[PDB]
Order: sequence, then structure tokens, then C-alpha cells
Amino acid sequence: ADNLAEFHVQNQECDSCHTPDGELSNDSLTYENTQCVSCHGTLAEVAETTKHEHYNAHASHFPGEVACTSCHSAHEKSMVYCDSCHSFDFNMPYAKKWLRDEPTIAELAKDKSERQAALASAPHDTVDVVVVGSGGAGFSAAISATDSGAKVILIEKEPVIGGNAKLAAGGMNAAWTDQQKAKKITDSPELMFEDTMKGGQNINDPALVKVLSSHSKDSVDWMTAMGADLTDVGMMGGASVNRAHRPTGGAGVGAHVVQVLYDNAVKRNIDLRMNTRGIEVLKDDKGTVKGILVKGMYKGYYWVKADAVILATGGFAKNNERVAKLDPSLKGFISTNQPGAVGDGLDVAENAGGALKDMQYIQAHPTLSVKGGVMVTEAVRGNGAILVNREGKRFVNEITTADKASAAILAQTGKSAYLIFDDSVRKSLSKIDKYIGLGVAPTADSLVKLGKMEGIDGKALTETVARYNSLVSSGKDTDFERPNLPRALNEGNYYAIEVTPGVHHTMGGVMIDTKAEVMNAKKQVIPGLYGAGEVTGGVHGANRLGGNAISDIITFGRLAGEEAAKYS
Ligand SMILES: Cc1cc2nc3c(=O)[nH]c(=O)nc-3n(C[C@H](O)[C@H](O)[C@@H](O)COP(=O)(O)OP(=O)(O)OC[C@H]3O[C@@H](n4cnc5c(N)ncnc54)[C@H](O)[C@@H]3O)c2cc1C
Ligand code: HEM
Ligand code: HEM
Ligand code: HEM
Ligand code: HEM
Ligand SMILES: O=C(O)/C=C/C(=O)O
Ligand code: NA
Repeated sequence: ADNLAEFHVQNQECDSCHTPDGELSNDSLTYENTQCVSCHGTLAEVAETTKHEHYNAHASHFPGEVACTSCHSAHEKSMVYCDSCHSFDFNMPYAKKWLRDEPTIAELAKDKSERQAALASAPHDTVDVVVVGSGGAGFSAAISATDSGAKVILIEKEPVIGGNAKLAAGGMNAAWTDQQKAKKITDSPELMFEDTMKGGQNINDPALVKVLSSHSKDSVDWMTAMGADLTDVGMMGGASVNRAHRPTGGAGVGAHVVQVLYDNAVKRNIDLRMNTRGIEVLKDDKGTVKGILVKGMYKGYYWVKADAVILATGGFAKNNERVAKLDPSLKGFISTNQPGAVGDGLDVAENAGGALKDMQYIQAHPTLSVKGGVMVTEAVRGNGAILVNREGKRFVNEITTADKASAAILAQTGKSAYLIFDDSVRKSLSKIDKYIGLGVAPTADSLVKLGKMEGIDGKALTETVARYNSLVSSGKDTDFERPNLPRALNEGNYYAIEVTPGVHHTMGGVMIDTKAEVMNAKKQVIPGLYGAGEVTGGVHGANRLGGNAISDIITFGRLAGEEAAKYS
């Protein structure tokens, strides 16, 4: 067969997959996937037949109900979504190499003669709020607005939900939570505020950070009330105390949080449309939003009439060309992001009249696994790992900010460093088992062996750990002044993860006020237009603190959802 449909049509009718009229049920291909499931079983059940020791196409960390058509198209060869970050040994029938080729919003100007057509038609739907983007902000905003009584349509341009949010690992910052107090941590919203302002070099908009710190405990409560487990509280860089909340044992905060929001959305029957890209915010003749034109991958262009559009589209850290224009030093770097985190949501906010701010501050995460091409959480260092260079020496306060950590690693020989930890660190953070599973955490029972495996002087490495452990014992890092020394690295085996900075987060984005309203260049609110999450600028100034983005998208998404419901 040349394609999956052709393969099946040797012994099946078209309506084995299609509706009776043959029309695609919708852009999520809900009906069609239901047919794949009716014969092949759920994803879990498919997974059983495709196990590999350390990976499985059908049993991934992606939350929500991942459609089969996310990777298996019927009438054309299709791409494996995991190939956008990994290079696992897959043999998907009818596959084609991963290649993201999505027109920019500007390029879709080529469809004027179909967009105009769409805009002249009746709206496909009429609701109160359209939320664009199914990351943490979008889901929060959809839920929020629905809880407030608004009818929402939540759209997602990828075949899968979660954006970058589902990849999040280290934690969601919040101060003065019950979760913290359960752990004997003392903190305060003013402390979180102060950490964030200095972490962002005082570029941050103070009123936005006030929302961020003051709403954080509320955001953690809200999530917890929805089913989230944010009881593990870890240390992230640039933080005075542990406040990065995450699931018990130190599991990824992101997949979990997005999973909860998704289940909550499903429970509220929120209309969630996959393969549906927001293209252009529609304004009436008085300049308030009147809807949004979207491009359904299978239904084409259509618009939704709504009083409020909440842009929750994430950042542009995967778009290296845009990143390079704003920060020429990040050009050619690998990104930790999902494939569609390319800034099309900012273009949509900009075409609507939203002004942008702080675009030039683009965060590189210091520790992208060299081997794996994926983010290794800062929580690894927060929980006690150290960084060592090829020379086998520490060279930086590993819990400093992402900007200082990146520059320090890039100044090491080979422009990469090694996270070094033991079984005590491993065991304190379950997320580290995911890296051992990826094959990116080589291990050995001695640092000499470990260094010889990775090309780190073993004897230097061994002295470095012994030196580090002493400092942990004495309670002060006089070498690099790492202010939190949670654990000696002397339990069980030792592990090394080769790391180098990757593009990660765009701290710049659409200008919003404390009600998450998008402002134009003359600082005027554009009625009905809201922005939440990484698509906004001003929250994190020049350097976002680890944990603050997940705090931010829940806080701002919830807030946008409420404000929009209310605005109506
Ligand atoms: C690998 C990784 C791990 C991270 N770990 C952490 C962590 O522990 N703690 C932390 O604080 N931060 C962490 N971060 C940062 C944080 O996850 C992100 O900032 C991300 O969650 C921002 O959330 P968001 O809702 O704004 O956008 P995202 O979650 O990126 O979601 C936005 C959605 O919008 C969709 N979209 C975009 N444009 C359009 C359009 N025009 N139409 C329709 N849909 C559109 C995108 O496809 C995407 O799904 C991590 C980021 C990465 C990449
Ligand atoms: C878009 C929807 C579907 C997807 C993504 C899908 C997935 C797949 C794939 C990847 C294969 C292997 C093809 C090959 O080896 O060349 C396959 C085969 C098969 N499919 Fe599907 N399928 C879908 C719908 C269906 C439906 C509706 C039925 C039955 C009515 C079905 C029954 C089968 C059978 C019987 C086989 C051969 C092997 C087997 O499962 O015993 N599939 N399918
Ligand atoms: C000869 C038999 C079939 C015919 C004539 C047919 C017809 C079509 C048409 C016209 C479309 C595009 C609809 C649009 O763009 O609006 C489509 C898409 C689609 N069809 Fe089929 N179909 C057939 C069999 C199947 C089978 C056997 C499957 C799955 C095993 C399937 C699954 C799908 C899916 C998932 C889509 C969305 C796009 C894609 O993945 O290619 N169809 N089909
Ligand atoms: C219930 C949802 C899905 C169904 C029914 C389906 C169906 C299938 C089937 C029948 C096979 C052939 C494996 C075998 O049985 O020999 C397969 C293989 C495969 N599918 Fe799916 N699939 C689904 C979802 C997905 C998703 C979401 C992705 C990517 C994340 C994916 C990517 C692949 C890959 C990469 C292979 C080859 C497995 C390997 O080489 O280990 N599938 N799928
Ligand atoms: C269905 C699609 C995918 C599959 C099956 C998959 C598979 C895996 C596997 C097997 C691991 C090792 C730990 C574990 O077992 O979870 C892993 C880790 C990881 N993957 Fe994926 N991957 C997929 C897609 C992606 C994509 C598209 C990205 C980036 C956008 C990504 C980012 C990561 C990261 C950052 C890690 C490190 C551990 C963590 O944060 O949990 N994965 N993935
Ligand atoms: O877990 C991490 O390393 C990333 C955190 C962040 O980007 O906030
Ligand atoms: Na931003």
C-alpha cells in the first residue's frame, strides 16, 4: 500500500473509518480516531504491541488522549510526532521523516481568497470566549472562563495538547503554600516577588510580578482542587527557598498539570479543537474583538464569533530564525521546545494591534542533554546535582539563574558541561529516572570510572566531588557560593549527564496589564483581547526564574479566563 487508507481499503469499506456522509467529523478527527480505537484498541492497548525496553511510540509522557491521527494520517504518509525531539528506532507504517513546515501568519496572506470567503460566511460558531492554545495558560483560561459561566472554544494548532507546558519538569513556583508549610518551608509572596524581580534584572513589570507572586498560592490551590498533586516542593535557581511545586517524589510538574487541566476540561465538556490554528483576531468597526478566524487542518478556514479571544499561544523559542534576529548569539542552538512554538500567536496578537515587549530577552536553558537533545530539568541541580567541566571541575553556582548558568557552561571546554549526581539525588527526584530511561545518564560505581566513560578526568572529578561534599558538610560553598547545598553526592552510583544550553523560553511577547488585557503601543486596552502565558511579555523581565512560567500560565490563564468571562 502507498498509504494507510489504501492498506485498510484492501479489506474494509470507507465507512469503517468514516461517518456515513463521509465528511470529516471535525478538525480533531474525533469520529475517525474513535474508529481507529474501535479496532486497534486504545493507545494503551496499542502500546502493548509496540513496547521497546526504553521507549514506546504509543505510551509516551504526552498527557491527554493523544489521537492516532496525531501520527498516522490515512491518505498520505505522515510523520511521527516524537521525531520532533527524539530519534527513536521507529518503523511506523507509511512514515515520512519529521519535517515541520508550517506557513507563518504572514505567509497565510497567500490565502486571502479563501480567508475573505470564510470571513464573509456565517461564523461556524458563536460563543463568549475563544481560547487559543492548549498549553497551561489556555487550558486554565478555558476552564476559568467556563467556570465563570462563559461558553468557550479552546483551539490548539498541533495534533496534541499541552504545548511546551506538558514538557515542564521542575515545578510551579508559589509562596506561602500549605504544600510548603507541610514541608516545613517558610516563604512569602513578597519573597517570591523579590526573587523574581532580581532574577529578571528588575526589567520585569512590577505589577505583573505582583499578580504572579500574590496569586501563586491561589493558583496552586486551584490546581490542587482540580486534582493536581503539587506537594513536592523543590529548589530552582535564583530562589531564596524551595518553592517549585510538583507531584510527589519530584515527577514532572508539566505533563501532570496539563493532564489535570485536560481532565478538568473534558469533565466540563469544554469544546477543544485540535489541528485548529488561530490566524487572525477579528475586530468589529469599534475595534473590539468580534471573533477569530481559524484554519482547521481538515475543515479549512472558518471563524468563530466571540466577545473575547484569549491568546495563550506560548513562546517562539523553537523559531531559531526569529530568536537569531533578536539574539544573534542563540543562532543555531537546539531548542527544548515543542515543534509549533514558533511565535505565530505573537503575530496574531500583533496583527490585532497588541504591542510587544521585551522581545530581545530570550532564555537559553543551560542544561539541554547533549546526547538526548532535550531539556534536563534544573530541578536536577536544585535537588543537589553539581555541574562539572571536561576538566572534572565545578565552575558555576549550579543554582544560579539560567542566563549565568548558560554563559558559564558555554565558557567550558567543548561548550558543554556534565551534571554530576548520585543515587541520593536520583532518588529525591523521580524525573531523573526519566533521563536514565532516555539513555542520557551514564553511570558507574566510581567517579574515576564515570569520568573515563565520559571523557572527564576521573581523578579531578573524584576530588571535585569530595571537595563539593565537604562544602555540603561545612554548609557553605566558598568555591561558587551555591546558596543551597541539599545533599552530599555519596550514595550509591554516580551519574553524569552531558549538558549544553538550548533555546527555551521567550520572556518577551504581547503587552498585557494585570487583568491580562492586551495593550497596543499607545498603551490602550484592546477590548476583548487577552493574553496569558509565555505569549505575554513583562512578567519575567530579562531572565525568567525556573518555576515561574508554570506559576505564570496558571495564574494568568485563570485570570484571563475570568476577566474574559466577565467582559463577557
Ligand atoms: C522542555 C520544557 C520544560 C519546561 N519546564 C518547566 C518547569 O518545570 N517549570 C516552569 O516554570 N517552566 C518550565 N518550562 C516553561 C514552561 O513550560 C512554558 O513556558 C510553557 O508552559 C508556556 O505555557 P503556555 O501555556 O504559555 O504555552 P504552551 O504550553 O507552549 O502552549 C501553547 C499552545 O498554543 C498552540 N498555538 C500556538 N500558536 C497557535 C495558534 N496560532 N493557533 C492555535 N494554537 C496555537 C501551541 O501549539 C501550544 O500548544 C519548560 C518548557 C520546556 C520547553
Ligand atoms: C485512521 C484510523 C486507523 C489507524 C491509524 C490504524 C492503524 C493501523 C496501522 C498503522 C496498521 C498497520 C498497516 C501496515 O502494517 O501496513 C493497521 C492495520 C490494520 N488495521 Fe488499522 N487503523 C485504523 C483504522 C482501522 C479500522 C477502522 C479497522 C477495522 C475496521 C482497522 C483494522 C486493522 C487491521 C485488521 C489491520 C491489519 C492487522 C491487524 O490489526 O490484525 N484499522 N492499522
Ligand atoms: C476509499 C475509501 C475512502 C475514501 C473515499 C475516503 C475519503 C476521504 C476524503 C475525501 C478525505 C478528506 C476529507 C476532507 O479533506 O474534508 C478523507 C480523509 C481522511 N480519511 Fe478517508 N476515505 C476512505 C477510507 C478511509 C480509511 C480506510 C481510513 C482509515 C483507515 C480513513 C480515514 C481518514 C482520515 C483519518 C482522514 C483525515 C486525513 C488523513 O489522515 O488522510 N479513510 N477520506
Ligand atoms: C490508538 C491510537 C493509535 C493506533 C490505533 C495506532 C496504530 C498502530 C499500529 C496498528 C501500529 C503497528 C504496530 C504493530 O502492531 O506492529 C502502530 C505503529 C506505530 N505507531 Fe501508532 N497508533 C496510534 C497512535 C500513535 C501515535 C499517537 C503515534 C506517535 C506518537 C504513533 C506512532 C507509531 C509508530 C512510531 C509506530 C511504529 C512502532 C515502532 O516502530 O515501535 N501511533 N500504530
Ligand atoms: C509521543 C511522543 C514521544 C514519545 C513516545 C517520547 C518518548 C520519550 C521517552 C521514552 C523518554 C525517556 C523518559 C520516559 O520514558 O518518558 C522521553 C523523555 C523526554 N522527552 Fe519525549 N517522547 C515523545 C515526544 C517528545 C517531544 C515532541 C518532546 C519535546 C517537545 C519530548 C521531550 C522530552 C523530554 C524533555 C524528555 C526528558 C524527560 C522528561 O522531561 O520527562 N518528547 N520521551
Ligand atoms: O525544569 C526546568 O529545568 C525548567 C524550568 C523552567 O523553564 O521554568
Ligand atoms: Na513571553
